[PDB]
Amino acid sequence: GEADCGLRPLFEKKSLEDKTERELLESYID
Amino acid sequence: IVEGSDAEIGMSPWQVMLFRKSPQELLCGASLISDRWVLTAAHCLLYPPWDKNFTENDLLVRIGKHSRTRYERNIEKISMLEKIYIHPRYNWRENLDRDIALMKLKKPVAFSDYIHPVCLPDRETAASLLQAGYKGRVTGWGNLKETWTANVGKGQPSVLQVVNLPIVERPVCKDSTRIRITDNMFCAGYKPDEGKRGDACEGDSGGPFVMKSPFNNRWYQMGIVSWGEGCDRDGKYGFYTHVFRLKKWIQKVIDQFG
RNA sequence: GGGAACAAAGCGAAGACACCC
Ligand SMILES: *C[C@@](*)(O)[C@H](CCCNC(N)=[NH2+])NC(=O)[C@@H]1CCCN1C(=O)[C@H](N)Cc1ccccc1
Ligand SMILES: [Mg+2]
Ligand SMILES: [Mg+2]
Repeated sequence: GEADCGLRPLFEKKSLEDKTERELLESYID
Repeated sequence: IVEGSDAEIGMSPWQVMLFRKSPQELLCGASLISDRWVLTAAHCLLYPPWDKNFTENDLLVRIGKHSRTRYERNIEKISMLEKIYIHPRYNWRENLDRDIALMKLKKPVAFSDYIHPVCLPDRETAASLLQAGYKGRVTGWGNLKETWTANVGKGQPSVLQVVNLPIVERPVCKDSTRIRITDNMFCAGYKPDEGKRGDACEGDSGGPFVMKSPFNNRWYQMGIVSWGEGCDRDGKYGFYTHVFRLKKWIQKVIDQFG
């Protein structure tokens, strides 16, 4: 998507990850 | 949101709260998609069966909020609306087919750490991500249970709630209800034999169902909380408006009104 | 083959699979 949409200031922009997003990432494998 | 957890600060910066001017009350969820456009469910603004029909002047959008009730000065932003746009083929008479609406703000909001737009998916991203078994995330300040006793505990959350849920196979969604499931909807939730629970509920409508792309790291809004039968019942699933299926209309409205 | 099809009526771990050129 255009510009920096969907990249969170307090997470993706700071290379940090929230407490449950891994669960979403894991579902693409599982 | 039922069986979810407290959201982290800045965790869903595109989260928007639709709020009534009088009486002052929370109406629905919604999402920020640009500095001046907000996406929500059409039934949040128009639903004759409940004598609901709001115009631009009746409400406010509160962006960047965490607490459901506390005014968060210098964090949240309160914006007024220039105009509302209900999908032209929105079917409130039957099953909420095309439960989608756009709201243009009077003036652009400045983004911040707590305020940032989510992306809408392109055709390929939609094809790749919206697949049975993959999980998305739903957020809202809606009811914590479908029914409850206030004398034994408050029905609404103190802060924004979040829950991750898997996308369900279409025939399974169809077989779970007698309501007709149109091609402009999808459902999500755990099956009784999966163990886990979770669902959106009344009050969560208009909130976004998002997915994080493993290929570019961006969050995309795949659905809009729309309807269900009860909340978190076994064998039942939450239904969402299929954002990509109706993206042509979204684009039209926006290219047509800046 | 392309456009259009405000994903309209329809048709599975769902994938544009009557109008115009
Ligand atoms: C308006 C939204 O807050 C709310 C969201 C419900 C989400 N529920 C679950 N389990 N995820 N939507 C509604 O309350 C809609 C508006 C019309 C009535 N309705 C329902 O969900 C009914 N329970 C079912 C229904 C009735 C008429 C047409 C479609 C669905
Ligand atoms: Mg269920
Ligand atoms: Mg259709």
